[PDB]
Amino acid sequence: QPTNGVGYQPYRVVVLSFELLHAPATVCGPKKSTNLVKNKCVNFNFNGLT
Amino acid sequence: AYTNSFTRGVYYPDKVFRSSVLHS
Repeated sequence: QPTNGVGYQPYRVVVLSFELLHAPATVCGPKKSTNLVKNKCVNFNFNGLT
Repeated sequence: AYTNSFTRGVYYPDKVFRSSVLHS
């Protein structure tokens, strides 16, 4: 009821669970991709592994 | 009614590539 005390009110809940496996990514962050480079020393990120 | 499994039923424990290693 709207008259309930603060703890006795309803609350909505969401729980987000991450399948953070060493496997193909399918949900990823709001981020770009460069061209690939070979035979040169470079800093790199693949799917958030750096 | 029975038969014996021998060395059946091993499976890949994780989605990682490895080579020439005695993993445990």
